[PDB]
Amino acid sequence: HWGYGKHNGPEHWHKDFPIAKGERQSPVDIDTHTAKYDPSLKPLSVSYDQATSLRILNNGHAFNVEFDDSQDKAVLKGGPLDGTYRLIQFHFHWGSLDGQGSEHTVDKKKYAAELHLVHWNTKYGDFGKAVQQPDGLAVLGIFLKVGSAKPGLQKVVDVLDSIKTKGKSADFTNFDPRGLLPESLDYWTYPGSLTTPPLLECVTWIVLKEPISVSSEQVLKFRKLNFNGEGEPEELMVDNWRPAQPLKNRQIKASFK
Ligand SMILES: NS(=O)(=O)c1ccc(O)c(NC(=O)NCc2ccncc2)c1
Ligand SMILES: [Zn+2]
Repeated sequence: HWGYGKHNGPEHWHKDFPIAKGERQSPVDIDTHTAKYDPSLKPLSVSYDQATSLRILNNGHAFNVEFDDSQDKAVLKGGPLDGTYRLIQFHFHWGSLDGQGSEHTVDKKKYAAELHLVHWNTKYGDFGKAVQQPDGLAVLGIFLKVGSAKPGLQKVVDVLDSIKTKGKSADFTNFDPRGLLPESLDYWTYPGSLTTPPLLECVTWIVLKEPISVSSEQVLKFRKLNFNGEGEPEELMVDNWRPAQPLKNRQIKASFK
């Protein structure tokens, strides 16, 4: 099975998931000079006040903080989106070094990590149906650079010792995802895909211009996770990012000029 190693990493995924070579694959490089400012883009509406986190899970590729998505508690609307998308989970991708780790790049620049807040279009009833649809998901992507700590991330960092290995989960209630958001909600947007298998072309990507800063110690704790299950040989969970894919005939739009 697929992963991020030398024999099963991103360049291998197309053998099991042929859509890996598709027409709207993610991530991509965001060339900020070819991005098109679109005055008709609405501001993003992020309504996380009622969010209910439930638990945190090491799935062998990243860790997911999962939310109750059985009601409109934490929703994303506006921006390029029609209708309401519900937060189901967030996770991150990160590097072995501070100089790499993000999936999207900005003018070929790589950030230390990238946060994905995953939301599904409520008109499809649940996440499983939504991923089968071209407008099924909206993923809000936020870059992390290494600098000052992000206090709102610390509760995530502190529980990672409880989920070191693949398949481990821990109760993780009352986490407020608003503490992971940068000041500005200026964004780029383009149609794309999940960045891990099954690589389905179901995502409206919304990538924030402004990164959040996290401390070196915070991202180091990410790197102490393991891809392997307990009692298997230890392989650090680092470099769990897919590289940029061809833009093909897509234009990236910007909400700001
Ligand atoms: N990166 S993303 O484009 O925001 C994204 C958003 C929502 C997703 O459902 C996926 N993809 C998966 O969930 N794949 C199954 C899986 C992945 C990792 N480990 C175990 C199982 C990727
Ligand atoms: Zn992701």
